[PDB]
Amino acid sequence: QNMNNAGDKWSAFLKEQSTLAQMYPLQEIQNLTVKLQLQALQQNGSSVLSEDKSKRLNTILNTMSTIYSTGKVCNPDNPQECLLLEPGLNEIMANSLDYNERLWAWESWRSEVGKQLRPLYEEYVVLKNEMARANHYEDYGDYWRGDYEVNGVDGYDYSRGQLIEDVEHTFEEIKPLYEHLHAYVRAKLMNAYPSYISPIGCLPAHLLGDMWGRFWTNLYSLTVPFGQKPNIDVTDAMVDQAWDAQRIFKEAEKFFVSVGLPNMTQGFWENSMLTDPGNVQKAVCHPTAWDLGKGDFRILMCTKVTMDDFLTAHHEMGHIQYDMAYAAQPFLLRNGANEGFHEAVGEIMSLSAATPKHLKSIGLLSPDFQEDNETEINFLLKQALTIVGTLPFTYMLEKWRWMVFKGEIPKDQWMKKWWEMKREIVGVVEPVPHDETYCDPASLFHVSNDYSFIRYYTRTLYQFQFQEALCQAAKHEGPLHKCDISNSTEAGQKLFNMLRLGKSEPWTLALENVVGAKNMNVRPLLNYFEPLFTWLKDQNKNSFVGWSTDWSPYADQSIKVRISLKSALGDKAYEWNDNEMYLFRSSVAYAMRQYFLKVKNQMILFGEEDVRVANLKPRISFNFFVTAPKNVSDIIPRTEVEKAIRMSRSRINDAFRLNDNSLEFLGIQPTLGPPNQPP
Amino acid sequence: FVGWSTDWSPYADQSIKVRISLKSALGDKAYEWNDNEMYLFRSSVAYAMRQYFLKVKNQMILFGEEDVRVANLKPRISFNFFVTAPKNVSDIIPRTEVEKAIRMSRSRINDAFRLNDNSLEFLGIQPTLGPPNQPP
Amino acid sequence: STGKVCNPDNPQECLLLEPGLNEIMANSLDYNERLWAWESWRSEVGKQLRPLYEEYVVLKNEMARANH
Amino acid sequence: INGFDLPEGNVTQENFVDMQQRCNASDPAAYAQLVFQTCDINAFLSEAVEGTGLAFIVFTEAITKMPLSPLW
Ligand SMILES: *[C@@H]1O[C@H](CO)[C@@H](O[C@@H]2O[C@H](CO)[C@@H](O)[C@H](O)[C@H]2NC(C)=O)[C@H](O)[C@H]1NC(C)=O
Ligand SMILES: *[C@@H]1O[C@H](CO)[C@@H](O[C@@H]2O[C@H](CO)[C@@H](O)[C@H](O)[C@H]2NC(C)=O)[C@H](O)[C@H]1NC(C)=O
Ligand SMILES: *[C@@H]1O[C@H](CO)[C@@H](O[C@@H]2O[C@H](CO)[C@@H](O)[C@H](O)[C@H]2NC(C)=O)[C@H](O)[C@H]1NC(C)=O
Ligand SMILES: *[C@@H]1O[C@H](CO)[C@@H](O[C@@H]2O[C@H](CO)[C@@H](O)[C@H](O)[C@H]2NC(C)=O)[C@H](O)[C@H]1NC(C)=O
Ligand SMILES: *[C@@H]1O[C@H](CO)[C@@H](O[C@@H]2O[C@H](CO)[C@@H](O)[C@H](O)[C@H]2NC(C)=O)[C@H](O)[C@H]1NC(C)=O
Ligand SMILES: *[C@@H]1O[C@H](CO)[C@@H](O[C@@H]2O[C@H](CO)[C@@H](O)[C@H](O)[C@H]2NC(C)=O)[C@H](O)[C@H]1NC(C)=O
Ligand SMILES: *[C@@H]1O[C@H](CO)[C@@H](O)[C@H](O)[C@H]1NC(C)=O
Ligand SMILES: *[C@@H]1O[C@H](CO)[C@@H](O)[C@H](O)[C@H]1NC(C)=O
Ligand SMILES: *[C@@H]1O[C@H](CO)[C@@H](O)[C@H](O)[C@H]1NC(C)=O
Ligand SMILES: [Zn+2]
Repeated sequence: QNMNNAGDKWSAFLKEQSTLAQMYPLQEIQNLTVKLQLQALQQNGSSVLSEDKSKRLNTILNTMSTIYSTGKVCNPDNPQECLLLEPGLNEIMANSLDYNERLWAWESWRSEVGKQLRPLYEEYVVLKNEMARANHYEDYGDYWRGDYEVNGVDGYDYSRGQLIEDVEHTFEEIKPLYEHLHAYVRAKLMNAYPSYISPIGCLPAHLLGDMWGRFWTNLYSLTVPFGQKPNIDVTDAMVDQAWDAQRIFKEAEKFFVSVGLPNMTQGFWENSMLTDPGNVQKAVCHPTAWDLGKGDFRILMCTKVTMDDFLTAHHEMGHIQYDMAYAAQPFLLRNGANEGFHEAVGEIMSLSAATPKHLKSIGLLSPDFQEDNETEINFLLKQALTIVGTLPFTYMLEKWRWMVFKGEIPKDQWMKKWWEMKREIVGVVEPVPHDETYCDPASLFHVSNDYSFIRYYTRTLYQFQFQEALCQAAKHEGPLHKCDISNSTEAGQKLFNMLRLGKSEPWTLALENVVGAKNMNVRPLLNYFEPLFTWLKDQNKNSFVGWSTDWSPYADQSIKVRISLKSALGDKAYEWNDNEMYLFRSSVAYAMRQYFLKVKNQMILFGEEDVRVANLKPRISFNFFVTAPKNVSDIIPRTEVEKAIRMSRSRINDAFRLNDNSLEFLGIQPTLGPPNQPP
Repeated sequence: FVGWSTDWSPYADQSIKVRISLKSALGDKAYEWNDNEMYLFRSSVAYAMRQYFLKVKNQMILFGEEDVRVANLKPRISFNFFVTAPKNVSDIIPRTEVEKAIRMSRSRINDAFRLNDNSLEFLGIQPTLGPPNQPP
Repeated sequence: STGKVCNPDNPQECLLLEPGLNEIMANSLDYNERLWAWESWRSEVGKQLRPLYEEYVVLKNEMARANH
Repeated sequence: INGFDLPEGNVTQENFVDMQQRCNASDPAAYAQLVFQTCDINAFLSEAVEGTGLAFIVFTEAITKMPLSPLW
């Protein structure tokens, strides 16, 4: 309650100055700096809507956010134990090697949250497009691309539609590298899951290391190149020299003063809270960097003596040194130059500190250490599962959301176009077919909590453009992944000339101060991974590189049905809506009940939700397969469904008035009927 | 009135009685009525309620077989049923709207069981039309 | 003792027998809310306790017939 | 209509030559394995009508497509 009233006095003050800012016109201004401050304050954003539509939008955003954080999943063998997303469902997807338990956690969660977020997400697209078109954008996707826009600074301009071509032009140069990584992981996953993965097909969506396949970083224990070499870990050398909580930051401050950057501000050491306190003190323990204002910079984290938090100390100090540099600009220009620069400057501090060249000079590695070429492959493949493995996921998701907002995908094809783009761009196939009652994008955090996702694509490309430009200034000689910018001064002067700009200059002007180009480039990212790309092309000499978008993990127990309505009845035949598909799924579930009772002597309660229909066409054709009533992993074999349909084919024909030539089960033929009578 | 009647129910004024005569329609060749046939009957009624609300009331309502509540199953093959909104257990569809839904799809329910409107009787619903002629 | 009942308008709020489901049945005057709490609870717990209770009758009759 | 999954009320004798060109412009690989029979009249009006092959093969095939076929 002390921060909600003090938080609302800041928000009520800003809308009062925002409605004062439209007193000044915007095109009668000449100075570029005072124009940039005026446009960032004049921005209407919401409030352009009707006041009853504005409260409907905030009700949807609160409902979608609390469904994602309060979802219970029930274990079909004990309905008294519900697992909720972050504790328990994320641990199954990150640690299990059981095919049937990973397939259960994927499906369940998906389906449930899916359905909910569906109607809500559908109402969310209409209200967000109204708010964007009242602010003179064409849709809400064009509103998100307004961060990268640059207007009239003599040669540094950038259009909001130009971002779409630069993402797709840079992506088709990563596809050679991603195809060889996709082929190597597929060959290593066939040893972990035999009889489940095709050697020329896509990867199943529930075997990728987490709930959505965003990062492949949990596949390292199955895909490690040389498992008899320990990946270098300096955590024991920290607890053997009695390093306190303070040594990890004091060695971090000596890294930044080594390159020619200022010290910490000396208010940094009292006000900050570098560990959780000596009290058992309830205090959100999450690494972060605060910029309260008035030259007061604090870091909040709960650091343990590990090389993990030795590295994120270098990451979180990088946010501080970026913040201390642009503190001389006016107040409305104290951000990063775009949304992607702020995280990218933090991660080139972490790459330079994790090298074994830096660790043996900072006192943490035996001066008699030998780096072999087998351990550099182990290190580079662990990087590519996080860096390269997330780039087709990020590109596909923002491409789907951009086409939904402008209307290239109507709402009857949201889940049809989503899974076609998974097979084609990412190379990932779903294990169970999903119709237009699911909403699988909205089961991710950034989609249901209203966040932009293209900042994770551009940050990955800026990160290696910065690192390659700084290592030419530090006079590096070897590969790019061995580089360290310690003890230099000329590299820091190359870095400091960008850090102090803020938002006062266009971001394309900020890139030439470091890299020497006006656009994002993918060639520094590929130079980092050329020792891996050379080794990967030799491991895929007998493999197949690429994938087929036709294979599915369910499409060998499926039966194709073809229906010819106008041949059987003609001018008098009903039309095939989705109420006829409901009656077809109940007739097949009835035929499976009669087969298991009269032949196998069991009673099994098949329903219409256990018949899974895929690939519905206009000629009236689809595939279907039958599943055990609540075990989603148990598919009834194709030979037992053919025997069940043969037993009750005369009953299914009568429910639709068809005659075995207008209702074809492809692969099942009519057999009997000997003729005669004359004795 | 002191005492009570064991015949009244809070649902038995929106129920429809169904009578099925299998051996009259087919005779020596008729299937036997197990509880898999009761599952197919509850899906055919849920299909007929879906088609009535779509083509007359312009709404899409997802009726299932669990929204058709069957009581008083006898050997002659007779029971009562009433229809309920899909998850609102307190919302009973009125008897006049289920009679209009069954009249719309009676020819489709008969074909699923091979009955002919004298072997599948909905008590209170009668066949009406059919004027004869042709000689001009 | 561990049964959750879901309100068909918000599946994110489950009520468990002694706090919440006993208060509806003892205080409400709404016909449609008392009819919901009765049915739901019933049906669910019902089904579970069914197979178990059926297996319970056979084992308890064996123990009683061995004690004459 | 079975190799490309079209509805039945769109492909008929008036536009068969129109839409078969639309199928090789859409899927040039899936159109290659399909077969198309070449048949036109004056090839069915000129056949083996050899001796004892008209009253027994030509007439008795056409009688079975009239109603009351044992009478004819
Ligand atoms: C308007 O633009 C001018 C230059 O285009 C800015 O002028 C500079 O102002 C700072 C302090 O305000 C001086 O130290 C510089 O010497 C000035 N530069 C020149 C070339 O004279 C001016 O600051 C801009 N207006 C605002 C409000 O920032
Ligand atoms: C903020 O919203 C206002 C509307 O409340 C937008 O404004 C108007 O500007 C037009 C000229 O283009 C005037 O004719 C109207 O009088 C203004 N609004 C009214 C009726 O008061 C304004 O364009 C929006 N600003 C932004 C950020 O685009
Ligand atoms: C690491 O370096 C060693 C030393 O060159 C490599 O061993 C050579 O491998 C090639 C190809 O198999 C052979 O033709 C050479 O004869 C090997 N050298 C010796 C001295 O035996 C090794 O392949 C490298 N490993 C990686 C992963 O690059
Ligand atoms: C990079 O910077 C470090 C830190 O100043 C230098 O480390 C010193 O190295 C000398 C000899 O190698 C030692 O006598 C000092 O004790 C080290 N200083 C500290 C603080 O540990 C290192 O030499 C520098 N690298 C180069 C090439 O000059
Ligand atoms: C769901 O079905 C799967 C089979 O598709 C079951 O997995 C079997 O589990 C038993 C023991 O748990 C193993 O001996 C089998 O080898 C498994 N089969 C396969 C194909 O892996 C699973 O147990 C079923 N779940 C439930 C709750 O019945
Ligand atoms: C379930 O159906 C009942 C009706 O059988 C609904 O009760 C109605 O509720 C509205 C407002 O809540 C009242 O104006 C009506 O008078 C009620 N009808 C009766 C007969 O009492 C109930 O709202 C429905 N529940 C849901 C979740 O839709
Ligand atoms: C930074 O602080 C150290 C001592 O903490 C001091 O020796 C050094 O001179 C400082 N850096 C500068 C540029 O003054
Ligand atoms: C069949 O479909 C095509 C494409 O929708 C259409 O152009 C054509 O007219 C249709 N044929 C009919 C309606 O006979
Ligand atoms: C498709 O086949 C026809 C002949 O049937 C041919 O004329 C045409 O050029 C083919 N089209 C393509 C794209 O190969
Ligand atoms: Zn960060």
